[PDB]
Amino acid sequence: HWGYGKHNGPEHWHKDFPIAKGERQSPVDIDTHTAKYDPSLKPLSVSYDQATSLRILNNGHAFNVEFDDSQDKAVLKGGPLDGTYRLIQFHFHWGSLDGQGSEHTVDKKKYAAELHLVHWNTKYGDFGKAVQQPDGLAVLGIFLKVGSAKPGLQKVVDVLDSIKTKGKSADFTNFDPRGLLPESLDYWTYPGSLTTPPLLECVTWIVLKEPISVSSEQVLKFRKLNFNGEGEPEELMVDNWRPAQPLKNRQIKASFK
Ligand SMILES: NS(=O)(=O)c1ccc(O)c(NC(=O)NCc2ccncc2)c1
Ligand SMILES: [Zn+2]
Repeated sequence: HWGYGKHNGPEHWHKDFPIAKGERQSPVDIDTHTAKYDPSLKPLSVSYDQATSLRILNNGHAFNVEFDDSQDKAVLKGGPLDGTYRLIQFHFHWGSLDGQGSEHTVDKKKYAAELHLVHWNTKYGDFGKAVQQPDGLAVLGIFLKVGSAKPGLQKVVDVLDSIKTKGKSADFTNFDPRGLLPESLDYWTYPGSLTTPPLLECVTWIVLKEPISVSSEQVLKFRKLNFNGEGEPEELMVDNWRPAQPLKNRQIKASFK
């Protein structure tokens, strides 16, 4: 099975998931000079006040903080989106070094990590149906650079010792995802895909211009996770990012000029 190693990493995924070579694959490089400012883009509406986190899970590729998505508690609307998308989970991708780790790049620049807040279009009833649809998901992507700590991330960092290995989960209630958001909600947007298998072309990507800063110690704790299950040989969970894919005939739009 697929992963991020030398024999099963991103360049291998197309053998099991042929859509890996598709027409709207993610991530991509965001060339900020070819991005098109679109005055008709609405501001993003992020309504996380009622969010209910439930638990945190090491799935062998990243860790997911999962939310109750059985009601409109934490929703994303506006921006390029029609209708309401519900937060189901967030996770991150990160590097072995501070100089790499993000999936999207900005003018070929790589950030230390990238946060994905995953939301599904409520008109499809649940996440499983939504991923089968071209407008099924909206993923809000936020870059992390290494600098000052992000206090709102610390509760995530502190529980990672409880989920070191693949398949481990821990109760993780009352986490407020608003503490992971940068000041500005200026964004780029383009149609794309999940960045891990099954690589389905179901995502409206919304990538924030402004990164959040996290401390070196915070991202180091990410790197102490393991891809392997307990009692298997230890392989650090680092470099769990897919590289940029061809833009093909897509234009990236910007909400700001
Ligand atoms: N990166 S993303 O484009 O925001 C994204 C958003 C929502 C997703 O459902 C996926 N993809 C998966 O969930 N794949 C199954 C899986 C992945 C990792 N480990 C175990 C199982 C990727
Ligand atoms: Zn992701």
